[PDB]
Amino acid sequence: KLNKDAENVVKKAGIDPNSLTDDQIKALNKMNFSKAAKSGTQMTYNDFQKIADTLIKQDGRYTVPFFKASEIKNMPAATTKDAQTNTIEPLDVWDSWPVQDVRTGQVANWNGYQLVIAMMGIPNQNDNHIYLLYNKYGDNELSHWKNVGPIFGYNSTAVSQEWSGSAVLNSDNSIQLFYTRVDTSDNNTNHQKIASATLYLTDNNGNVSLAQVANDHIVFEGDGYYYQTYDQWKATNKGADNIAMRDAHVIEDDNGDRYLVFEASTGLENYQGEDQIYNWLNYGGDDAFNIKSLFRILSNDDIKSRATWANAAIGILKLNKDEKNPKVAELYSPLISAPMVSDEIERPNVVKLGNKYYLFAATRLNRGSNDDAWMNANYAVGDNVAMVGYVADSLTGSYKPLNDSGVVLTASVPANWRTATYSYYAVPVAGKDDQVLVTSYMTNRNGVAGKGMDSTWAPSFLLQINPDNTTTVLAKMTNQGDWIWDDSSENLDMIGDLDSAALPGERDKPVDWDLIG
Ligand SMILES: [Ca+2]
Ligand SMILES: [Ca+2]
Ligand SMILES: [Ca+2]
Repeated sequence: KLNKDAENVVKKAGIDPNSLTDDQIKALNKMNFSKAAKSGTQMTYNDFQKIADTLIKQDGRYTVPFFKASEIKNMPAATTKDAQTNTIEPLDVWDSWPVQDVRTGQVANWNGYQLVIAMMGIPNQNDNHIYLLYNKYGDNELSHWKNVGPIFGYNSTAVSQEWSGSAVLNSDNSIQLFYTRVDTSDNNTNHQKIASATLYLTDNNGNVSLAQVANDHIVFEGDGYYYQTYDQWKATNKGADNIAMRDAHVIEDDNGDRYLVFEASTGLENYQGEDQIYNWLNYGGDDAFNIKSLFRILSNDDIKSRATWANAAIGILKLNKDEKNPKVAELYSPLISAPMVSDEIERPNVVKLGNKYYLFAATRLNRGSNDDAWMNANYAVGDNVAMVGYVADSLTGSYKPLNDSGVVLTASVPANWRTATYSYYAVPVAGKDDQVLVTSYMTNRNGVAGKGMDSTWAPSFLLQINPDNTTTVLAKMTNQGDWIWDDSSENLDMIGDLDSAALPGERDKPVDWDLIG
């Protein structure tokens, strides 16, 4: 027998109570219909489903543009002396970020150079380290980039790794780097910590060198209430829980505060668990959608499991005033969270446009709980990646999803093609308040697209940011690896179509199942 709340929602859904099984009835009687939202905004089960639906539709407003596949090359600077082996090798290059102006997010001009920090490593090896690259500011040629080498030096190992973050210019023209320090000494686990160091560079006759790395230290690795700690994860992980404490994005607000916006999972404030399946807030559709979703969740062990472990978070904390030796001043509740919905939302990024703050992130939809949604994405397109987006009136204020569901970009080609992309990272555009340039890496790692095909820098493309909290992808593309949009940067030749996006035979190529899930 249904309680009265369960009975209310069943009738509003326009389904007959007698058609419900005993297992279904007892599920509805567990439902918690009155949990007050924690601070911030959730990607709900309905939001996730709409994002995937939009991806399946391949609507030109949100689809990542087709890139002309003939044009795609390995990045010369990704052939470099490897941080671990100490030998010159052609490396995968993936997650990358430019040094930016801490206030505006514009790509910084350091003594006439643009500077990018990048994850690189040998395909099919555990080789995760970051490298500093440079080129003349405004230069548009992939091949003019040069690799200064690994920030943390040669003779490195997989026991201590560097994953992604951000970088800005300090007031004295040194660089403050935020990155992910990963310690794998505890049984090879990816123990992630947000770290920071100051980089001192020098410039001699067209060459930029890394003179010194100072003040390298851990900033934050979770508190337990707002964000999940390594100990918490380890306490309950049997192989189904993600661990995330990474991808820290530094930005300074109008009030002179530096913040980190970062990737994590929620803590005890609103923790993962089987109870989240029974928190009505997490669903976010009408009654009929919500009930159908509950029943689907319960009918599949995988989905139930995923829902039980899902609690991705985009966090924020305020740093203290020391530019070069940052520590946490205040922790806040996540800006965005996805309890029940996804256990992985990465590369959070904030861009200020006018008086608004746009929060973007990359995600692979196959890390969400709704297996039907992401498998349908894979079936329709051959990939499940997206960029999501929100907007707020202040850096810490309430973020509202863009384009209804939060969808911003959707995958347009199969994951194992040369022109597949991930790790979308938007950079503002000089003298434009309604556009950002979307950068990404191209070709998925570890040789999945074929012989000699390394992860490289994608051509970048403009995304228009509209005043009504929507976005529109524009048919404006650059060369590979362009971080700076201007009137010199357009290269319309790079834009492909559904056909030219593919090398010969890729349309009929066998799917890489491990890759797409
Ligand atoms: Ca060294
Ligand atoms: Ca989790
Ligand atoms: Ca450019």
